[PDB]
Amino acid sequence: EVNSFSGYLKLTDNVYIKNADIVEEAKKVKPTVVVNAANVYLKHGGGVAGALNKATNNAMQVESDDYIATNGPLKVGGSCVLSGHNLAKHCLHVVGPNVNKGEDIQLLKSAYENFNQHEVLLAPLLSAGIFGADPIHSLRVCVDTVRTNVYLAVFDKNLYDKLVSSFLE
Ligand SMILES: CC(C)[C@H](Nc1ncnc2[nH]c(-c3cnc(N)nc3)cc12)c1ccc2c(c1)S(=O)(=O)CCC2
Repeated sequence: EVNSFSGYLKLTDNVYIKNADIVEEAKKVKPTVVVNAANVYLKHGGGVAGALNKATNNAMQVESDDYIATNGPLKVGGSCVLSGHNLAKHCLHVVGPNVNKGEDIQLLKSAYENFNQHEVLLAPLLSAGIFGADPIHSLRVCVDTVRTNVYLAVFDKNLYDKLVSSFLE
């Protein structure tokens, strides 16, 4: 079965959300596209990106280093399409702004705009966690920006509950 997402709550006609680890979702669903919460040099050193790379047994990091060698770093708000390895057909590496490192929160709209080149995506909540954006604001930017079908996996039940309550106000 293709893109067999299960147990998501539909927020709008094109945005769904689940309390889940994106890595476990990707292994089960094998979506057409999994989004990585990348940085501009595609160094998957921790957090979501480190977890996705570990699930590929470091194949994602080797492929990422070869992309950077030929093409140079991404821009904040930009993306590139690379292999999905065992997690998906493709991985869309998207760079959201890291507010904790002084990057402009307005670039979060540009970051989500990359999703619109793909019909169906499994994605994390961009710029949340240690990137420092307000996660309720990130969900609002996602809902207002993404027009294709996005399945958000948020690996924290406390945050999931706050996000759903924030949406349903
Ligand atoms: C807001 C968080 C709950 C959310 N976390 C997550 N959301 C979804 N699937 C996840 N798997 C893991 C995980 C981590 N480590 C191991 N070993 N396995 C899986 C984390 C996780 C999240 C959302 C976006 C960002 C981050 C974190 S970050 O990594 O701090 C910086 C980049 C942007």
